[PDB]
Amino acid sequence: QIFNFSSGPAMLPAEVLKQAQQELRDWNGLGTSVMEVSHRGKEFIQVAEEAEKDFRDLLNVPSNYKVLFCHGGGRGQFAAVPLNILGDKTTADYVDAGYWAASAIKEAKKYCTPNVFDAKVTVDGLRAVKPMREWQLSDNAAYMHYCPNETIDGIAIDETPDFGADVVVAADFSSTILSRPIDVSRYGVIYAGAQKNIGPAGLTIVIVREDLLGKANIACPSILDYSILNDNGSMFNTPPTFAWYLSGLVFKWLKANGGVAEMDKINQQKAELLYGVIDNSDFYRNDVAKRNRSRMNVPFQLADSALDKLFLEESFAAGLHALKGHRVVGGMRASIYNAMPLEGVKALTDFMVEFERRHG
Amino acid sequence: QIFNFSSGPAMLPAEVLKQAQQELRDWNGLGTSVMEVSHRGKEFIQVAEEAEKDFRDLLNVPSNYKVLFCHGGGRGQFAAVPLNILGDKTTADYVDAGYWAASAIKEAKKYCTPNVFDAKVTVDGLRAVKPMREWQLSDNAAYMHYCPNETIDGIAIDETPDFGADVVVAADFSSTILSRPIDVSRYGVIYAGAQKNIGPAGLTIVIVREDLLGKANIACPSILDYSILNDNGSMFNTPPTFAWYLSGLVFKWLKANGGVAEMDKINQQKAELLYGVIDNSDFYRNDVAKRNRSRMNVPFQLADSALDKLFLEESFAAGLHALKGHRVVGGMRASIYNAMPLEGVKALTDFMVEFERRHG
Ligand SMILES: Cc1ncc(COP(=O)(O)O)c(CN[C@@](C)(CCC(=O)O)C(=O)O)c1O
Repeated sequence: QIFNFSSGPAMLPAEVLKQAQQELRDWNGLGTSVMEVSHRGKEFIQVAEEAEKDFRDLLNVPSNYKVLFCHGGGRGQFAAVPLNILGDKTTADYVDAGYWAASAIKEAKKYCTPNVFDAKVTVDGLRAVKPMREWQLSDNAAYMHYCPNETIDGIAIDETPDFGADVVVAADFSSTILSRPIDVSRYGVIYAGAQKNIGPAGLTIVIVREDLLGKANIACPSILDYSILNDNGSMFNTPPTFAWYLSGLVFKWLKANGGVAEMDKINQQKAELLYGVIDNSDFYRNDVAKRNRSRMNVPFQLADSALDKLFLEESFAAGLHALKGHRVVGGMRASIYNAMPLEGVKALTDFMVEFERRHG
Repeated sequence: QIFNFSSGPAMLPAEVLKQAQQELRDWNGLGTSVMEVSHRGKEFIQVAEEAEKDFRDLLNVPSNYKVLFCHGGGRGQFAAVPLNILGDKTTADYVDAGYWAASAIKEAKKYCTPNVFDAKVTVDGLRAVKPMREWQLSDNAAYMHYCPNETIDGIAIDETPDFGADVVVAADFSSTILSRPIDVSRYGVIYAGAQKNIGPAGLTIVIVREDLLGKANIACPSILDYSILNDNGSMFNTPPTFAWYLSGLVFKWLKANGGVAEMDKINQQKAELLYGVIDNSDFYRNDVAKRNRSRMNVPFQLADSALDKLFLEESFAAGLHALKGHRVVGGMRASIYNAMPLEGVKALTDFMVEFERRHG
């Protein structure tokens, strides 16, 4: 078997893919593909609603939150948030503690003067993040934005926000959503591209608190306008029908396997197994504090970088794909999302030990 | 067999879909799906480049035009064009002659004060469009916008633009591109959502003349910024990888079948067959002038609208799906894109005659 450690687009559940394949040309006895069906037809509309319903059950999303499905991916959202919830304030709080947290800030500059807070710190030579109670927010700010899971850095902030009514929290859960249960009520906006932990590329999920709607800037393209999307049930224009369909299958696969509570347990074992191998070895090394170690994305450097190529050739031949670290960082990176079975994180750890043994 | 006359998402070539199905879980002997592979990997990048190359060969797109692949669909473009090529001007020419031509104007209002030209005219009781030589353009206008093929109205403007080298033409080819050969050099911008005549929903193709780049409004979200997309090879952020892949298969299917010249030849005999049945019958009727009849979308009303329901039940049982007209116009509508074979069109005309001979 092959185990894909790509970070996005990512590996999808084998069952989900085995089904999509089978009914690719004859979905629902219709004799056509879901891709060929009109988005307005009752057949698809049922898929779309069921999709949202399952999603709400999974995260316990309360009635006062709208769940939208749009184009653009995560970066489209770096623009959408400012365009939608900035209202008429001229600033917003942005917490930088990683590559993605920073990218969001760069886009935000187009629409306002963002107050940046550098939450990055180094403790015991290990990369960590300042606790929320130490974050500097401003008074005038329309909202505060931050990223709970840096895909490149392997940094995670699991702390639950506790700023109080006055503050609106916007977060980028692209690479962590559905990995652990979260209290949605603490947030104002939660967005996430599907290509990492949900489904395929092309679709993006957004969770907005209803009272935040109706403030959109006139300049906001209608396809990004939260109010427009909500009023049309995420069907203002033709949506990524196939992507929405697969997401639906994934959501079902999740409920079928115990929901996010069970996923959280499994994700915990997978992370511990891997991080256990890295810490106990001299050959491999991760430089992130225990308190901030992501369970989704795990970057690691080799003691001898001259072996990087050989590690990649041998890991690939062993059926372990996409282990190369991000471009701007080098090293290695194993992304172990919900779809990645513990059995797979084991195959990787088995290989890593065997490599260290005969090359280390 | 089943013949899907949906107007978007539309029917895809049977070969293209068979293939996509076969290698759904093991694409390129990789043992993974194209959906699970990263867009930064060499495997996909080769698909993406090959995709663009085939597309350029098909339409003979000269070196001074960039070909972009983005999110948002056609309605994302109603915003993108104004945001990108409006430059430092405050007004643009917009030619209304249909639902889509009008929708574009509606979005444009967000970014400027558009000069609208009503090209709609009724000749002999038949709906027609004023010839381009009679179109009123303004002096200060940053560009002129129009839609050569109204999907809902069944109106088509095949006339080749010939205004001043000073005039910049932007067009919405969503439902007609690749149906007949066109002289790209006449246009400044050509955009089109893939769900109609190319591939699946989620992807959008744009053809921009290079000298038009670098004018983008600061407010334009980066994912829509033509310059940003060009600089990153349409890979600024994760793109709709599966959609891009299918489009590639379609482009190959086209070259394999004779290119746009052969398609034009077949599309002509599909249109003539159908319009021949409608004109020669008293039961069915299309009210569009021969000079403006779309060969892609063919709307038709029944003489007795009380039979609409029965026409739909019987046509569906006969394996002819999605024949219902649009909500706004009512009636019926057969969309016969490139993927729709002549055998499929004949099957429809055979049915229409039979139905008449039994209820008319
Ligand atoms: C000619 C044309 N331009 C733009 C669009 C909008 O496409 P997206 O919704 O942004 O992908 C379309 C769409 N035509 C549809 C599919 C509209 C259906 C609907 O009610 O939304 C059609 O069936 O005509 C164009 O045709």
